[PDB]
Amino acid sequence: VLGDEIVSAPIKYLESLPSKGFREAIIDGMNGWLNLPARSVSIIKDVVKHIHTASLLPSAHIIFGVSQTVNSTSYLWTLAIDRLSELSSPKSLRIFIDEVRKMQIGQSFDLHWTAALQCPSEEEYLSMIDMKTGGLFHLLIRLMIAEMDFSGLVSMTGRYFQIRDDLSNLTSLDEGKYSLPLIHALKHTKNKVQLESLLIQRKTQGGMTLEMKRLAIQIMKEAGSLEHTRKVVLELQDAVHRELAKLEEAFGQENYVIQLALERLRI
Amino acid sequence: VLGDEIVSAPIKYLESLPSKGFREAIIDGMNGWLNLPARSVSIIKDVVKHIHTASLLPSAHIIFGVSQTVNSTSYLWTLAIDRLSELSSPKSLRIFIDEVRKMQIGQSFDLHWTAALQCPSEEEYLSMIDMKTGGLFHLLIRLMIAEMDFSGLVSMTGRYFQIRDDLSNLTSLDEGKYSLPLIHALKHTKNKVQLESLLIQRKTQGGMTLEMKRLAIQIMKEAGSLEHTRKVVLELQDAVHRELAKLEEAFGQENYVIQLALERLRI
Amino acid sequence: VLGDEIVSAPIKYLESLPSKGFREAIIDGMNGWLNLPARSVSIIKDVVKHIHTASLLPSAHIIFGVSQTVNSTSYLWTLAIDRLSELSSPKSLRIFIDEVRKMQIGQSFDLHWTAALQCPSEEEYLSMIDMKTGGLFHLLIRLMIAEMDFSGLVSMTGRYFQIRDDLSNLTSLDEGKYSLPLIHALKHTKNKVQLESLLIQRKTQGGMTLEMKRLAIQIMKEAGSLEHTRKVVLELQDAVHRELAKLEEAFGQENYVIQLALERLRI
Amino acid sequence: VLGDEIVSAPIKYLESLPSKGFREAIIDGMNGWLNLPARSVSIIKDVVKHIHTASLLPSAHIIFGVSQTVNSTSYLWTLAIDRLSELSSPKSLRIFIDEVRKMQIGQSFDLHWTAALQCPSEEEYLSMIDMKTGGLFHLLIRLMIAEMDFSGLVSMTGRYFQIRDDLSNLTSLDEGKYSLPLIHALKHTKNKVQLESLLIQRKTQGGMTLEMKRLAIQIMKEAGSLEHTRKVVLELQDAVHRELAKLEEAFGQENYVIQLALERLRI
Amino acid sequence: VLGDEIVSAPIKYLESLPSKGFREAIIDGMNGWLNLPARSVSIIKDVVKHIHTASLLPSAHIIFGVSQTVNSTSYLWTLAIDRLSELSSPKSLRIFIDEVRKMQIGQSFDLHWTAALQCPSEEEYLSMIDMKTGGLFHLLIRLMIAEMDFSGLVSMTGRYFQIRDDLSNLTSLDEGKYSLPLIHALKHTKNKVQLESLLIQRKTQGGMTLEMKRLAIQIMKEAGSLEHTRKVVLELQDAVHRELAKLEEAFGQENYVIQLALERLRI
Amino acid sequence: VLGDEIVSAPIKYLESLPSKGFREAIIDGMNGWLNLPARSVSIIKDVVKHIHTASLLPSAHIIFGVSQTVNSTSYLWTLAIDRLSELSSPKSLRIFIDEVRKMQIGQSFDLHWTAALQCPSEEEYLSMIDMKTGGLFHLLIRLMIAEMDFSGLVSMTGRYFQIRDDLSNLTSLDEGKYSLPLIHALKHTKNKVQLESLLIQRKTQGGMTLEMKRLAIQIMKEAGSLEHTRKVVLELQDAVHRELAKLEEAFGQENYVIQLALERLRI
Repeated sequence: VLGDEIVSAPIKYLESLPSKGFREAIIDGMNGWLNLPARSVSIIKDVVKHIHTASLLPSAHIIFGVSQTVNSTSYLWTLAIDRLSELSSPKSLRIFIDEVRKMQIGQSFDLHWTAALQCPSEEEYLSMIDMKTGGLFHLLIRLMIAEMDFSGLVSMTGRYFQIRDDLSNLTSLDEGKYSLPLIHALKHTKNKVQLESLLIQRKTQGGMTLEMKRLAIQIMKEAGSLEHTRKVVLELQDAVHRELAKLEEAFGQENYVIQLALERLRI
Repeated sequence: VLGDEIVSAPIKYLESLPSKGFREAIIDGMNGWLNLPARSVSIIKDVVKHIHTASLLPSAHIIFGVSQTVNSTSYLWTLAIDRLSELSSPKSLRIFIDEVRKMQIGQSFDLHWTAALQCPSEEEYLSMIDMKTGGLFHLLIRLMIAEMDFSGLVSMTGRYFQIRDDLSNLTSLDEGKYSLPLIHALKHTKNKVQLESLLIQRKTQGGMTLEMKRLAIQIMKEAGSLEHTRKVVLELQDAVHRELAKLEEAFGQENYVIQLALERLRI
Repeated sequence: VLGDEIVSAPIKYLESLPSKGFREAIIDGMNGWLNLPARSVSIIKDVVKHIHTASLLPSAHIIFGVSQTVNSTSYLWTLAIDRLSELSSPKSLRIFIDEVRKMQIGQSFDLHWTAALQCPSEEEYLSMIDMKTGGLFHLLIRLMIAEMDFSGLVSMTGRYFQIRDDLSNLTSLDEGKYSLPLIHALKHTKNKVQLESLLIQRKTQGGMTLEMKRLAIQIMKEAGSLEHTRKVVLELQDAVHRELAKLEEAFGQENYVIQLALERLRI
Repeated sequence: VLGDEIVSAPIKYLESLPSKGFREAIIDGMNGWLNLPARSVSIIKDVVKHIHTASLLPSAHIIFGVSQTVNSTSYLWTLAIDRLSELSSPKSLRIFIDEVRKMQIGQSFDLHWTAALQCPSEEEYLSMIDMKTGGLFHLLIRLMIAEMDFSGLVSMTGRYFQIRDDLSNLTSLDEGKYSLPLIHALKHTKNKVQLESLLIQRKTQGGMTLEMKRLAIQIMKEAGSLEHTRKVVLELQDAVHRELAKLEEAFGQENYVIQLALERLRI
Repeated sequence: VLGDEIVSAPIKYLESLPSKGFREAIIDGMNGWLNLPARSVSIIKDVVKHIHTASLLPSAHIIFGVSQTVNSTSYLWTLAIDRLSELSSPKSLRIFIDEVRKMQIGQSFDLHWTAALQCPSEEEYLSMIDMKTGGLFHLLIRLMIAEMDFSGLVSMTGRYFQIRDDLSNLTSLDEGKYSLPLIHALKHTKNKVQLESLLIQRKTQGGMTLEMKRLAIQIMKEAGSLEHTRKVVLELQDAVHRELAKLEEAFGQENYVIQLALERLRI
Repeated sequence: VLGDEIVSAPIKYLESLPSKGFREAIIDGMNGWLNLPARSVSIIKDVVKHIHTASLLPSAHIIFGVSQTVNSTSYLWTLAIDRLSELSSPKSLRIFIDEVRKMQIGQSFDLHWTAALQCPSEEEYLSMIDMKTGGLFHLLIRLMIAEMDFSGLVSMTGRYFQIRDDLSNLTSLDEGKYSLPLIHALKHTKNKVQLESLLIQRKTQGGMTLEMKRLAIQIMKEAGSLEHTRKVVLELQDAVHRELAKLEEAFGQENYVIQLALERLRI
């Protein structure tokens, strides 16, 4: 008899590291608007956690290797679908599979843009982040509804989260991911050749050094990208706050925890 | 609008390479016993092909990289579950998830034994290969029945296939996988230290050279492992042929294509 | 007293390897049209050889290292300018420097396109090869005249030489240079993602394997690129042959050695 | 139309980094003795800067790669010769080419001594540094005169600058260059085998560690090399100061800026 | 004429680094019980130092390379046997060779356990450390006696020294050696798979990082290994102190320097 | 109880590979001149075999690693001294240790010359090979005599063996060892810089390629080194044959097996 002690080790490792439960907060804040049993909420939380963990997969692949990490990712997919199988709604499978399909397509495009050293436009990047990030958000929304319109709020929340994380990473690069400040700088700078060469050498050497990071940040600063993205974040935050109010006026109630979660992520 | 042309590229590469359709032959030979519509057979074939391809995932990761390969593996899981969702039977999901769980557990143990340089016993290795290989076989069987006892035939077929492949690889090592001849040699040889050191150096250097392969093969030959495994294969072949007859006498019919498929893999 | 025995060793190494004297043939065939002393022809030959050798710089950098190769390249530049200083014409320096500037700009663009993994258009590639290849050719022409119009013949000869070399290399890849068949295939193929991934992995691993080369060649063949480039070569050959006639009818003489050199490079 | 935006990027990168204008100070201090128009002084400054930059070529080859750096070095040579072509004197080309030849020969010997792990004598090292360093200095002198005897002052200044830089680097190794303290230590030490092994291992590993650097510095200190080189620096400083006076008494004027530049480099 | 200045350099390098003369203290404290001439004591000290240095052979192999280190190890063996040849006793050779044989067998087993990633039992590890460490100790004892029973004191002293060093290293891993806390943790922990994977990845990558070291130390702490080994050390210290008394009562004298040496290593 | 199964594995591996028993032939041919018991001859053969094997230590370090190989080398030294301890002569230890000391010094010089990239002279190389090779030969001779003058015959035989092996290796490089043809070429060639650069790049890259080997052999051939070494081999062979006769006339007997062994190594 062989048990699930080896395949579940990376899963039990990355599911114990602390994290800010923004998705957990949204789950705990939306069941107030439409009432659901505690078991359904727990099932939805488990499914969302499994999907996010599988998206993530020191790093777990450093401790456990690559092949074991891939096997554990497949096991995570199986666990998530098994947990989803217990829901009462009969259309949960279609929602799950199509949202996961969208997330996977967005992730593939995000990987390909970085690998091929081709910079996307702002519109293409926004569409990609919409897919990749809001797939989980409106999977959550659809699963909760099945067991008003939420597309605009989901899109604004995903964009706000992503570009706010971009500012938190830069203002406060070594992976080569094309963020919004990098996209803006690559089209509004005089040292375009220098920035392109920096990206090419980062790809070649496998990473960037501290001096290269300082030079790239300086080139970004002289282009004014770090202010344009801050203005974008301010606009997105205002859009999210105004989108939440339109939903609050239709249900005849105010969510005092979703607003608290948003205030915990203020600018 | 972003399409599935990047995520599906690795999938469309290994699904075009030719292969011996032994599983396809079994599918085409078992629906003769119990009749099924062509659409159900096509769906089952697609599901089995997707599961096998995901198990597999020049190598595709050489052409497309590692991250893209993992993302395409997740996409393959989603495609397989979506295709399975069209079946008429209501218990297909449970069969699918538990068989895939067994396959993943077996694969995890197979990876861990090679990584940790610990040789399993013959019985434990046989149990592992039963899980890992026959999971797909009796997933196929259960899916066809849902839309007599088959456990013995599945177990014997999986073992026969695996150790026959081991002989085809050896008699006619660079990955470090523990086969049956290696397990027998490691317990019935005088140059145990030399074989252990060869395995350790293969792990350290990332591969084995031609001279090391010749030395390992000669050590195996001097221990008589290559004849013990041939006797095991002969016994397994006889067991499979005698197990098929017991099923043929209960359905009141003879399968002239499963027998042909087995004859195509004679010794 | 320190001599030039170390700096000149890489120079004396590649100046002894045999080569097809197409440029030497052009020099020996055009001075028939306009007569020059033997000393001027020898000086022009030496200058052209030095420039070509500097453009080139087992490989010499394998035997002598990288830094010594760069120092020897600078020594080649100094030797070429010193040899040019002995010419009677007073405008040789301007011709030399502007033609060398054109060659260097073309080489820089050729390097950058390969490094950045960005495919040029056919017009851009043709302009780049015009600069890079015909810079030496019409440097030769201008120096010989100084001591009719030749721009069309020079451009046609440079393009014919370059794409003929491309066909000779392909029909009869590991460096990543964007040739004409590759440019045509990248815009007229169905397996665009596979070809792009092959190029990316070639850049990442530092080279391509035999199986990858076979796959890329087969992808190019399925797109019909290898026939389009052959048609282009035939058109360029006809253009060169018709361009030579217009020059032959203006000088009132026929060159029986330039035609022989072209016939030595027939298709 | 292809421009010089890629080839000139490494040039425009290192021409903006700050540096101590000792050569600029010498140019601005010697034109006081013999008067020249501002345009000639600017041309000489540009030529000297281009030659020094080409000699140099985070590091620019880290940001831009190796091939682009070599192409930009060739572009620097072309730019320097083009700028020199505007001078009124007719013998500027010969001075330029022979001084550049001397510099290149000295650099070749300096590279070969380090590569071959053969320690030069003190006289050979002094001759090499004379060539390599004073080539630029008396190129500057000859170009300025063309548009008294200066050989002794140039030699003394070059030696003083080089060994002063050696002391500034050591007293206040990872490249393997044979300095004066290393040459003295290798012939006046008891741990000769240890020092030779340290140099060999530095060559093999590609660099030296902090502990190896401390051990080498301690071995040098125990041999008294760091005091012998300081005495040499003091003697060279006195020689330079006494050589400047002999020139000041022949022109009937005192240079109050060359003396200031020397005082900025006091011991 | 070729001298021993290259072969003896690593020997003269590692014999000058300071060390705590515990073995020297034991030698100086045991000749008080049985009187010996100063020449014999010096010879025994030299032999013991040579044996220990050969066991050891920045690291000397970093400065001098690998082959030179092996040749110097052989030279150390020759020097030790030559020094031993001057002793008056006729059975010194047999004692020397059999004790060195025991030391080499213990070292071989210690290397093999780490290389093969197989954890020994506590009893087997204790036997291995007995051989490997106490071989030198009771070689020293036998050599001094030849020129009461000491086996128990030697065994207890060797074990106390080894596990005390283990605590000094851990409490106050990158080589993969199996200590006592690691052995206890690997059999009394819940995260067995994580610890095994950490060891496997340490072997694969050639070393461990700071985060991996912290994780391993925390896993050991949660298992209570660091307290079990401290209790073991306390028991061993008490055993050594009680074993010394039994020897002190038979010779009718008290050693005031061996006791001081033990007090210098209190807990 | 831990046995000698791990430490003796490389010893039992390299002592089973076939070899031409030239030293065995000399032992079997010289005991005819002076009669010795079979046990003494067997002991001497075992000691010589152990010393040669320790000198040697696919390669055994490839199969078993480096640390295990060093431990087995130390075990070989212990085994050789233990076997020598059974001889009846009382001065065997001094002969053994001083001859082994000479061999080790010669090996150290041979390693250092290759590591430091410094070419020895012909006389110094001959002295080094005399030490390193004839140490074993006249250790054998002295051991047999203890249980006429043989220095000249031993020296001539060692030189003949070594240069014959070098000539056979070259005429019929990747390790960097300075042979006699290489030493002669480095002082009698025109492409000295090219050969030195080839050696430096061989050291840097860790080995030489086939084209580099062909180039080096061609440079050697153009220098006439391959004929000078053949003349040296012929002279050494004549010297050995004339030295054997002088010994044959003093013992009043002819050795019909030493002459056979020499004839088996004719030119």
